[PDB]
Amino acid sequence: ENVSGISAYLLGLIWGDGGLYKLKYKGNRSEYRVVITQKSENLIKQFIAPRMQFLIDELNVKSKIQIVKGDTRYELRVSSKKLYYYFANMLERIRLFNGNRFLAYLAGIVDGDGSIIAQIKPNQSYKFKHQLSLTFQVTQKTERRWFLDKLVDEIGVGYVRDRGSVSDYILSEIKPLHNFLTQLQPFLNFKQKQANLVLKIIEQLPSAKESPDKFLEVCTWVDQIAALNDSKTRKTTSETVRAVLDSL
DNA sequence: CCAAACTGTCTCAAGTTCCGGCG
DNA sequence: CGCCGGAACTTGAGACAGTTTGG
Ligand SMILES: [Mg+2]
Ligand SMILES: [Mg+2]
Ligand SMILES: [Mg+2]
Repeated sequence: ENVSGISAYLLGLIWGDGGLYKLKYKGNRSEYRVVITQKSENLIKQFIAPRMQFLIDELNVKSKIQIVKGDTRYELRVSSKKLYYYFANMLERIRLFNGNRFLAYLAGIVDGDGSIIAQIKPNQSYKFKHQLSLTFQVTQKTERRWFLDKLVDEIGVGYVRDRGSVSDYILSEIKPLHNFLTQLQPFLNFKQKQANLVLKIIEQLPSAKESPDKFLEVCTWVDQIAALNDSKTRKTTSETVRAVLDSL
């Protein structure tokens, strides 16, 4: 990892779960912030802080990395006019990011506003009564739909769907999905495990369809992905599938 | 019977801005 | 004026479920 990749990734995370703020305070004071918010403090300390510290050192930025606790999430914050303008201008050079720098950038956007999903959908039309569904998605407020459109243009596959105030970029085609995640995975931090579990499920999907036991095993891996995600409204699990197969 | 698209929803985890203090 | 520490304040998310299409 170098500044080229670290900086691209961070910009992605900043855009996704943070922001760049130029503030004006009373008493003729001011502040410039580079921020990344995240519910988990450990995740920030283990993956983000080290990378930001590295970039800060290489850029000779003297400000300190602050980790502030908020009501609903933790916040990694660097109060630096220099770092602020560095990222704000890079914002305009994204369109020129080459292969690997673009992947680091994307990984940043994914660890922030992305979701790597595995689902078991009940459908009586399938032999084992369920469809094994895999999804890569990026959600963005509808005003930034142009961004999702750009993703379709850059990645090459997938599409965009609007659902009110927000929209999503979606990729579910197994082959392209496997290829895309094989490329993005090394750059991910927060969602690297779910990325690799999705890769494993795809590689075992055909075998999963040839036997009830192998199908349940693979459903086990989807349970694991859901556990790694902020799973709150999940209904069909591997055990639900087992009960159906047993009654058959 | 399956891959992939289409359509809808649940419950937050993000994002944004104001305050007093420092050098 | 710009660098700390905090936290109130206001949203964009994530992560599923359910249903239908077309080879
Ligand atoms: Mg976001
Ligand atoms: Mg986000
Ligand atoms: Mg996030």
